[PDB]
Amino acid sequence: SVSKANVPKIDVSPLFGDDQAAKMRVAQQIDAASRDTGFFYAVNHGINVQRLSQKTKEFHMSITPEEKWDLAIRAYNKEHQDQVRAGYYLSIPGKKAVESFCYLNPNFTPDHPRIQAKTPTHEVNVWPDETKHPGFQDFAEQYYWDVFGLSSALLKGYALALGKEENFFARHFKPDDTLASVVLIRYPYLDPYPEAAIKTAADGTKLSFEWHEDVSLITVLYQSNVQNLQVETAAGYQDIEADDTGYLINCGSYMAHLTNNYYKAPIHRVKWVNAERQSLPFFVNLGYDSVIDPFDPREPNGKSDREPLSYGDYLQNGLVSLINK
Ligand SMILES: CC(C)[C@@H](NC(=O)[C@H](CCS)NC(=O)CCC[C@H](N)C(=O)O)C(=O)O
Ligand SMILES: [Fe+3]
Repeated sequence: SVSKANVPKIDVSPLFGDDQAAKMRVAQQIDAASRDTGFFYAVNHGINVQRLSQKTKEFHMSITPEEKWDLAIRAYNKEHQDQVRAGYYLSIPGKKAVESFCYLNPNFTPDHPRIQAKTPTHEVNVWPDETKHPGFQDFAEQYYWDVFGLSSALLKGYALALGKEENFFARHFKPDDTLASVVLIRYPYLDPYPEAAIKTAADGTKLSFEWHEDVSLITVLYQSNVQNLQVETAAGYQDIEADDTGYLINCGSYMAHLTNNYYKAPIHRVKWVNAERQSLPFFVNLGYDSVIDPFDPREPNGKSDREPLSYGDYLQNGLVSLINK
């Protein structure tokens, strides 16, 4: 059977402060994890994840079929042609077990210049009725900002890890324009669990989601304490232990591009588990026009033979391709 992946726990609390040497020692740990399996748990992160999980559970267990149609993305509801990313992603009982709710930057309001321009990947969030879900929109928008703050701190650590000044990524990660998304994913318990909703890997492993690299700079994930993720390493697929106190962090393919695969986007997949659980990723995206020149921390002159790629181009192309795969 399957070995346990090396997923260290890194105390990231110095990244919120002003002790520079202590931040360097965190950066080394991020470097090491990023060069090894590509995953680590951020601990001492400051976020109230238990309240996050409670508020999200109160949403998932009270939303009704009627509300799901009314919030649905265009893949499920042809009336909602402006909803490509943000909204409800329905289950299909008997066929597709997972369901989810995605929201974007709360600053993408009707008056935002990118919303006025109808720029791809920018949308105005949709929310359920306040009287049916009291406090949920306020909680969810505040969560966005709480995990944005953690993510900014982690990006300082990645920058220092790569030999850069600490604002190297974070200067492109701004409240007014970030393309970052939160997804509130419900994986259900079902008896019987329909086989059509279970995928099978080439090695026989039963899956809910097939192998992929993330479409992100980094991914900052809170999950229930139910083991399910696997990472491909040179030793094969290895189990990522659960830890519902920490945030599980990994690089996405934009980081791999920027660093010339020095920090790889690890390939991972989601095992099928018949359990009622949550998976709450924050996909750390930059702004639409953000471009960082690619570099290589293994080469003496730092030069890379990769071409600069705007984050908007990356993200549009990536979200489609992941849907296709
Ligand atoms: C680990 C993976 C299997 C898990 N989260 C992801 O990495 C996957 C990748 C393809 S679904 N999720 C997604 O990328 C979908 C949400 C993106 C969101 N709609 C956005 O546009 O910002 C998932 O969707 O199950
Ligand atoms: Fe993923």
